[PDB]
Amino acid sequence: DTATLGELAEAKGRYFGSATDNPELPDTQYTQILGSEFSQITPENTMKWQYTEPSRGRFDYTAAEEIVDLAESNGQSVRGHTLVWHNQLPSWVDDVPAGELLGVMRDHITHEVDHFKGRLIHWDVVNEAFEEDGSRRQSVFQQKIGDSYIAEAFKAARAADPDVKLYYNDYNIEGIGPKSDAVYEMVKSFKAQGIPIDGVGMQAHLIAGQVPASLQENIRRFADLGVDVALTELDIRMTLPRTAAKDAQQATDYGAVVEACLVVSRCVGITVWDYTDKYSWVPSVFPGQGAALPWDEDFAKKPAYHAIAAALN
Ligand SMILES: [Zn+2]
Ligand SMILES: [Zn+2]
Ligand SMILES: [Zn+2]
Ligand SMILES: [Zn+2]
Ligand SMILES: [Zn+2]
Ligand SMILES: [Zn+2]
Ligand SMILES: [Zn+2]
Repeated sequence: DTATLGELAEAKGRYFGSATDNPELPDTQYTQILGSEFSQITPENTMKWQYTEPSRGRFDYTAAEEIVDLAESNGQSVRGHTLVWHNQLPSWVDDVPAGELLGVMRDHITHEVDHFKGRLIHWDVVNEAFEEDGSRRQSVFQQKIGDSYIAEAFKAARAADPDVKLYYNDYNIEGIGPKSDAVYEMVKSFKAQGIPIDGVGMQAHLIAGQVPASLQENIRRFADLGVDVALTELDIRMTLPRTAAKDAQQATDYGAVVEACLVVSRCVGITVWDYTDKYSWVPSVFPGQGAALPWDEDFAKKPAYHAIAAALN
């Protein structure tokens, strides 16, 4: 036949998906590949707080519902993203009296998780809670609720949907270091205390030629703690413009990343943060960098695609 990345991954008990956003759905060529090549989908924005609860106590899931429906139409699983995060938070949240924030956070989590109960395989419950040195990011939740907010978020999520996998998500935690160590200690602490948590999501926003050599050992140590691991927002940015050499290095990196996951039985899957450079978020956030995805702006498969398919075997 000629298997797709999704089919190759599923053949080995894993999923290979892509994130997507509502503004992209009109792109026929884009949605065609999206629906056939991948086995999993992650809504890029519309499940975030700024969209789901734009005003206190008033919820809105219509936009996110469209992505979920699309995924279901193609027989693709869906990862919820994300419940608690310091970015893309409506302004009213900062005005909530400190003593009421915990209740508000739980409520937000309860409504959204309950609404999508039974339709998602995972939920990125808390996103980017740590600084590069391992200390806690001083978000409104950390400052007004305290260290326990993460644990409380996971408890609230579990209470609203007992079957969905609860994930802690963050970037720059692919290699063994200060940041991943902090996440490691938190997960270890959670397991010992009985705090529900089913997996760690490594966003994996990597830089070409700079993939952490300890990636595999890092994925395994988390797996050994009793949690699944998933590469949730994979992309490997390079300094523009691209060249044959840069594309080749990128391909080697994608291959290495994929095989590292296939080596650890509890690494359940990989999701690229969208699949074509045409819509990559990279250029707008990392000046001078881009071309971080397997498909270029004209939907041509890059050498990176070859490496991924080869790794998936
Ligand atoms: Zn086919
Ligand atoms: Zn996108
Ligand atoms: Zn609406
Ligand atoms: Zn629907
Ligand atoms: Zn260490
Ligand atoms: Zn091209
Ligand atoms: Zn090829």
